[PDB]
Amino acid sequence: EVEQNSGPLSVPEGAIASLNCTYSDRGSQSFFWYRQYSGKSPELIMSIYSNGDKEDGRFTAQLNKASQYVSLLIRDSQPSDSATYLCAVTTGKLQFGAGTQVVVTPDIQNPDPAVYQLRDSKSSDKSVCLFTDFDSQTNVSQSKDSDVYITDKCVLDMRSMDFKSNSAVAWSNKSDFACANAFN
Amino acid sequence: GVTQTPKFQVLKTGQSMTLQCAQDMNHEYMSWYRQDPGMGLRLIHYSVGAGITDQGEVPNGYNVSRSTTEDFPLRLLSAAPSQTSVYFCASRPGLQPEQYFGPGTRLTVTEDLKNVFPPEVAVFEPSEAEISHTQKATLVCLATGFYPDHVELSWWVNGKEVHSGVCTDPQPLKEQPALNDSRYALSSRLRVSATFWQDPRNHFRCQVQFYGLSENDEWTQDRAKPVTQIVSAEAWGRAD
Repeated sequence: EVEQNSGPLSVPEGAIASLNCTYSDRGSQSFFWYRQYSGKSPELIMSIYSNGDKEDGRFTAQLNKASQYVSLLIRDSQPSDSATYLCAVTTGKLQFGAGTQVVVTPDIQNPDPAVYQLRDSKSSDKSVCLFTDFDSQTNVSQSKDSDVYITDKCVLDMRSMDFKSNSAVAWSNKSDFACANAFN
Repeated sequence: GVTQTPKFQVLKTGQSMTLQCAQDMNHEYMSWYRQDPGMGLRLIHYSVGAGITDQGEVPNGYNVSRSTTEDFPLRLLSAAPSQTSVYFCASRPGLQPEQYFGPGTRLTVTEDLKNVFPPEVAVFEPSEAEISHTQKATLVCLATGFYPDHVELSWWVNGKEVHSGVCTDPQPLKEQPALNDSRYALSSRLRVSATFWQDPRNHFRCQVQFYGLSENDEWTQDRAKPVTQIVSAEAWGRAD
């Protein structure tokens, strides 16, 4: 049995993401951490075999055969570390934990929260509402309505300006629909 | 490295299917896993080398074959809804077990192919208010009405794919969250400077690749047959 701590875990940018994993079989020999970005394949990032600490870049893996857990710490977390992390144990047949999603939220330096209405480049009749530039403590709640859709917040990184921003998008079919309704 | 075909596939319950896995790394060990929301990776079958295959945790409904060292196809005998999942092929030298994974195959099994719909795609041009407040310009791409959830959305600026300044929803919203074969919507944002958006020679295209029916599925409905296709929308920059 491979058991990981339940997610998603939110971690402020710069802090430590801390993941763990218990295995039932005390005669397990080998221990692994995989990183899986959303829609992508698992990628091996740490292997650990003996009791103690192992470091690679900002990753520190730890094995405590005594307590029967492995953990993984990601130091100085960055938004680009947002992913699912999976623990795999060997008996070299692998057994995989269910994975823990980590969400590293950006430190927004100059928030300027605002809602803007955007129009279709084709019909000009249709629009969407964009809530953007709010800080990462900010809560975006689901719609009070089955005809109004609101996305989760999404972090975008303009490397051309060293600038990250949060946003969420809303839209609806009901005309007389105002961005004013959308985010509440 | 490890390659898998197809990337996506919709099936009618009962239909059978072969997922291909290839690895030109002369690796001797090969495995198939499925991955289900909330379950992680579960082993299906594996092979220590040519001529040899052994079962894993969830072997039921699937066969495999290892004739050569390069290929490890997985065959779905008879599609059931419970087999909706993402399948990953994985390999290792065999003879220190780093596993290398293929990019995965996402499979959706449906009762009726009439449920299949392509996305409609539209790009929404940036707010003048945003421009004047922030000196930056956000375009939004919305892909709506599609089923199954088998799309890849990309942004292309002057003909080249861009990744900086983009963010796409990691999952679709269900348009009818209560309905079992609900259609889906997906948004993406691309944010550029106001000055770049203001140049009328700059071109902005949102491309959605949808995986759907092939030439050979029956289609009698009033609408166009929902085949695998690219649906896209664009905007040109405008001084405004």
